[PDB]
Amino acid sequence: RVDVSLPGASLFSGGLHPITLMERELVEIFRALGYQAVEGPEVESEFFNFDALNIPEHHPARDMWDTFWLTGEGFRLEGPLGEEVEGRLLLRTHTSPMQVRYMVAHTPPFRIVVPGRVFRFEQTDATHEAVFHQLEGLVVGEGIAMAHLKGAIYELAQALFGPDSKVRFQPVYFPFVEPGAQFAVWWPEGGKWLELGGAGMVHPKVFQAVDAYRERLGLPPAYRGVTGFAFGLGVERLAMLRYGIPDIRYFFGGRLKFLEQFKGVL
Amino acid sequence: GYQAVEGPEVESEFFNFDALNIPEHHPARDMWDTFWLTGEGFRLEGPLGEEVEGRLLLRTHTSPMQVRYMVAHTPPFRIVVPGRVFRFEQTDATHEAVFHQLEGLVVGEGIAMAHLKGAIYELAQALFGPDSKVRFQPVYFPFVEPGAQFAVWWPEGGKWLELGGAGMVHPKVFQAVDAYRERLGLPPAYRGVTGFAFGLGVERLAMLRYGIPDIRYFFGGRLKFLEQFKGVL
Amino acid sequence: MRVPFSWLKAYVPELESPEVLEERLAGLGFETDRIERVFPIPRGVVFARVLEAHPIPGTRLKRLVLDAGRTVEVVSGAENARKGIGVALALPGTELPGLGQKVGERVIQGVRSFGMALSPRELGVGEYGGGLLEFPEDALPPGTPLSEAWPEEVVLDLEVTPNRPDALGLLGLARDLHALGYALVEPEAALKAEALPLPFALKVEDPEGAPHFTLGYAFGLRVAPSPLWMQRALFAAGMRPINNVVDVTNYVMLERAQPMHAFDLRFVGEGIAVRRAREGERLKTLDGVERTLHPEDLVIAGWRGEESFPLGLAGVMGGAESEVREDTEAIALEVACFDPVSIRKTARRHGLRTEASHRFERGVDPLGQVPAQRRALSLLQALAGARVAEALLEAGSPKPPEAIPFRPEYANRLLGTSYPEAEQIAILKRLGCRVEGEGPTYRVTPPSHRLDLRLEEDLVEEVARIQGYETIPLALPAFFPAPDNRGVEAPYRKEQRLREVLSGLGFQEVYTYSFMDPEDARRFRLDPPRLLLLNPLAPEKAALRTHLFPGLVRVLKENLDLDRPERALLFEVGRVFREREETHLAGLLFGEGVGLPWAKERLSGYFLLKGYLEALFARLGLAFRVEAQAFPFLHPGVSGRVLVEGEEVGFLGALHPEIAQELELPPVHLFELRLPLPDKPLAFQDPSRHPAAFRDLAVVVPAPTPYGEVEALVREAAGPYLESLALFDLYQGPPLPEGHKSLAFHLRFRHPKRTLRDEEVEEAVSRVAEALRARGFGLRGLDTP
Amino acid sequence: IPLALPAFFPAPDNRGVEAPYRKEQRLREVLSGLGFQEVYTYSFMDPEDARRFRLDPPRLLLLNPLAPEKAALRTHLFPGLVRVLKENLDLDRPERALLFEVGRVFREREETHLAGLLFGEGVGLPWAKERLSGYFLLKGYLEALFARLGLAFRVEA
Ligand SMILES: COc1ccc(C[C@H](N)C(=O)N[C@H]2[C@@H](O)[C@H](n3cnc4c(N(C)C)ncnc43)O[C@@H]2CO)cc1
Ligand SMILES: N[C@@H](Cc1ccccc1)C(=O)O
Ligand SMILES: N[C@@H](Cc1ccccc1)C(=O)O
Repeated sequence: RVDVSLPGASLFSGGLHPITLMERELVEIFRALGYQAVEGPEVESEFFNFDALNIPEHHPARDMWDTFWLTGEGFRLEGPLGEEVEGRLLLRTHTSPMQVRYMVAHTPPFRIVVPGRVFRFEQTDATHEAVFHQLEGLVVGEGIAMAHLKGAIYELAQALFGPDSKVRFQPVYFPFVEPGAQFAVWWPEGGKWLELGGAGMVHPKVFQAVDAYRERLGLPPAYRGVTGFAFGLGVERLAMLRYGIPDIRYFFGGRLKFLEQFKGVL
Repeated sequence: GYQAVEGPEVESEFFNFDALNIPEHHPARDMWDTFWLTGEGFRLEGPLGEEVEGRLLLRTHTSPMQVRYMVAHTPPFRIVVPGRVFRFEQTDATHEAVFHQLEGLVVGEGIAMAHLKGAIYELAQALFGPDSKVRFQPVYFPFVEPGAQFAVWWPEGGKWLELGGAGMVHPKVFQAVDAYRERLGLPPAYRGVTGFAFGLGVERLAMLRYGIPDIRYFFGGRLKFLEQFKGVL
Repeated sequence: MRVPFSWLKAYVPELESPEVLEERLAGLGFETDRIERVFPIPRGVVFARVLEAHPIPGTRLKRLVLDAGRTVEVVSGAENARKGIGVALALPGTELPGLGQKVGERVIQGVRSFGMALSPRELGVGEYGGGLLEFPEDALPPGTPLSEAWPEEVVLDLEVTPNRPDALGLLGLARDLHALGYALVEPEAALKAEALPLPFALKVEDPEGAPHFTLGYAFGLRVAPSPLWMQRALFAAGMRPINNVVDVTNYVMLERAQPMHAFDLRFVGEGIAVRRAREGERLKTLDGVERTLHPEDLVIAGWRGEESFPLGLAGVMGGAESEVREDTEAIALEVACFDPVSIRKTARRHGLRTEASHRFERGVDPLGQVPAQRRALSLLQALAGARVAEALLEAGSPKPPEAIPFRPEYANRLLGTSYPEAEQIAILKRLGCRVEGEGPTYRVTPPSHRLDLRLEEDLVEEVARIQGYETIPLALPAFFPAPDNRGVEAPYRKEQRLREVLSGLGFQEVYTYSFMDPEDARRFRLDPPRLLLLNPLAPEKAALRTHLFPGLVRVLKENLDLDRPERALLFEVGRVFREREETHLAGLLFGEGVGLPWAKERLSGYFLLKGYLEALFARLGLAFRVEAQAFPFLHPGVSGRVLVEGEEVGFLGALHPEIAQELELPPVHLFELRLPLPDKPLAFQDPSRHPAAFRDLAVVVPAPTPYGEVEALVREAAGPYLESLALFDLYQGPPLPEGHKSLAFHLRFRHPKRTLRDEEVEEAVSRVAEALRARGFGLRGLDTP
Repeated sequence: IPLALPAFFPAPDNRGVEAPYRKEQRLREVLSGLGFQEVYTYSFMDPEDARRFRLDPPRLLLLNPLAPEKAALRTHLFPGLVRVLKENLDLDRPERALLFEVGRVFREREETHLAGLLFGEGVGLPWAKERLSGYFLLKGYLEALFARLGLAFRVEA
């Protein structure tokens, strides 16, 4: 007899990592809203990570990010236009520096979303990591207002949690935005207010840093008569609440018994 | 901002023609060479799963989906409906009885033709680069008014490519939609809105873009042919 | 329709050139498919006067004595050749567009033919070559190069959409150009009518068919050739001139989208009656075709006493008899508006497509008949010396068009423009609309010739096209989509990913026609197709495919004949029809298999395909398995149905050998499922850290028993701590109870928290060993060193 | 503050700027489907492994590492993969595994890398004996990947 219910050739079946899944969904959501995804480098200079974003040194505000400083010659970090740049190297503490790199290399109006791995010197536990992911958002152009930032997050919530979903905005501080704000979303199933990220209207000094670097590079100013909003949200926190994952350390853990569990969600 | 939804290949005369202001014995109904069908036992469901009646046929375009969607949802929205369509024609080098179209439908308060032109403009830019441009010329369609055909400028070929037709959803389409709605228990949802629609042929575009000479290959089945697109994924 | 530049220029004198005209018309909504320069006429062709025509004895040719400046002789075999007409004389030495070999002096049947008289075909102005061009005898001074009165012309092939039937007349086109700003020159139908009764009556017996019908009366007719200018005009439009009366009816038709027909009174009798045709009634149309009429055919008839007879097929084509000729002295001019549907059906029924039917099918100005009569009669008076009665016979009274509400504010809102009100209103007037009121909502009543103007929207398009579609700005809309539009793209996305996973996994996508050969229902052994085509492209494509695999097997075949694929892993997603339209996914496997090409071993057939599918589902995260079940089109030995998440959705197996035979093909493996596939939620299973238990043991079972039962039996009994469970070996042979087999099973147990003690396992494993026997199986795998 | 959405034609040089990101994403998806299982490993590396795995020493170091084991920036991707294969063989006993990881590597310049790992009995009938494994199995898969990407492939000595 030709047993048809017998195991067939053991061809391998692949899968995508949960962060890749979460990031993808997040990118899909924003693509539908007109956002384009671009990435930045993990090793940045203090200039892009801090100074260009209105976060000076010995600044009590620079303590909001526990930085990993680097050392070593021979490494050539290129700027927005491929040009080699200088400054104390570090691991970006957020994706925000990409806001600056992009703006000097392009012209408004535009919509970008920049995903990426970030690093912060912290003790890795159940809900904390030294290595995680963020997703930046940047929309610049004439007449761009905070009403648009609120509109963006509102669409994010709807797409993420359904029609019974809602967002709340509260003032908060960031050197690169003003007005500044933190936003939370209403997750119906969990019946809880989830804090997703921060945002605001691009700070006046950011545009100045951008155009200053531009002239210093030969390009003409492109940000004097425009405004914009930016936002940044943590990927793991969201991936966890969405795939029901208890420990954030698994993401980098490597357990196949763990990763394999997302072959379904592709 | 457009979302993709599909429709059925076997449609009723009502959705394919009547709901789209294309009555029978209409000199305008000749713009589509229809494949009529026969046979009982087949149960065609409407927008809300309800069984519907009428002479069956193979949709001659995707447009009937505009109607199905509108009765099942509420404005404002943006949809794009791809799909296989059929027309009784002689299959040659640049003609097929079985091809594909992509519909576009955007409805809502204050939606104007300036938006239709904006849509096509973005389509051209995305498709052919910044040196690309679109041109609109009046043309006739029973389901739109103003009506229009649009062409795009393809820099490499230095030629004006005719891509499809479009226009502002015809007043009678909205009426057919809301009439079918009430006849179904739903409340009217299209009395104070306007919208634009467009439809473009897929093969013609695929050909110009992948440098394919004969439109018959698509359905041909030659692996030596299909295999050539493993690169473009 | 063909649009002769200089003819159109007679109504629109300011036209820049054929090229600027093509641009103007494109923006008005009329695309030209071709621009053609047409009447090149050499110096050698001159106008000649036929002084006399002498038949050459013993032949069917004539010796023409021509006045072409000096007298010359020419031989002609054309039956229309005769004294008293003007002709196109190609003098010896002339190079004509056709023959390529110069015209010269030649001896024919005893006479020196000094050149030759031309037919429309020889001169290159028309396709007709059955006779000579016929001109007015005094059209020009004898010997005058013909080109001097017949310049080359440029003709545009215009596409005229169904909504613009008024554009089926040159004057119609002229109106649109006038709206753009060009001065319009309308012909003035100057009549010198006479008050007297028409020597005939009118009886419209069918008012539905002929909602408006008029008859004009012209007498004292002097039937002769049309002026050169009219022949040039008619020829450029694709029509052949006949004589002044007939030509005038064709010229006016082309001028104002109004077919009309001169009926020779000799055959009319006491009157004309527009009536349905009596079945069996015969009628020889002017195309020489002898026809028989249907009772649904509207007819133009005459009557004499108790006799009633067909004179013409109404709105389609006139009869051969009453058709106007040289001895015609008086006529009844028919200018009417017929029922589109009626003409539509008749035209189809008799396989006729004429300039008349075309226009009546598309529609004619419901109130244009009287003005049309004036034009035609006026021309008849000027070109045929006609006397015309001031009265017309008229039946029907169409009501003028109603007013349409129009709001400049809405026009700009709908278009997204900002045209000042004054320009909008003026545009509408240029097109001939009446505009009343003060605003914001006006009362605009369109001209009767514009059948396409009924709604406010139609009116906004008038403003848009005249201002120019290019003046409409570009913009993008911004809005929060209504709630129920949320995630409506899920279905479409779901299937697309399935294609991509498949595409990457190894399957090659194929697209096959939705049509199927009714015969294959028999061949591939399937239930007959439910939907059929009442008008298929061919009997081979007369039904709607019921399955997807048949098409795949077919392409495998034709692929093996054009190229010789040593193997192939295909797949296709498509709409299948049966009781209800549904989406299907089908795959096909064939060939040597997979492995080292230079080596020998191979992974092929059923299990290879089953492997891939297992992968696909592992990747989709759905439960998969194939149980035994036979299918007419499969192999009773290699056949089973597919279960996704414990739900039947299709089949899997080897094609039937017999089936492979009629189609001459090697063993083919395949499957077919129904989409969309089931969806399994993620119930994330946190993996325990504590080590797991490792245990083996085989199972003895009869050759029949499906791997299924065993696996399920073993599994369900393994307990709530069974982690893994895989098959690693099959024996069936010596020294086993003949007719039995052994199944090598790797097992693993684990616990969420605490670790597992040898007691819990050695004890739970028992709960499976004895339930394995309660069914009738043992545990060959025991005591392993 | 009201809610609203902005509407505008993006400046020309913002056109197709998402190409790069999309390109890599498809590569992951093709890989994911082809059979490779994605893994995410820390960008940090043990300076010691430069010796162990026999590689040129890492160019960038951390003036404030989390621990000496994570004091440098990974120079390769495969080392991390071999490590996870190990710790995977200790917690659970995978009889095989086909992994892959895309990540940023550092050396003279930051660059993106794609690494894969094969191990185990192989592919074939579980109850049977023959197997498709080792080098050529992995080389097969890669040949597939590239046939699918439509790019010329080959491995020289
Ligand atoms: C019945 O109702 C009608 C018929 C025709 C028309 C169209 C057009 N006004 C017109 O010229 N009407 C008619 C006819 O006047 C003309 N014609 C063209 N050729 C001939 C001909 N021979 C070639 C022998 N003999 C008699 N008439 C001829 O062709 C047109 C096509 O029928 C309108 C109403
Ligand atoms: N970079 C910020 C997030 C943020 C991005 C952009 C604007 C405002 C806040 C953080 O690390 O929290
Ligand atoms: N359905 C039309 C295309 C179209 C769609 C929508 C609006 C206008 C035109 C066709 O078959 O040509």
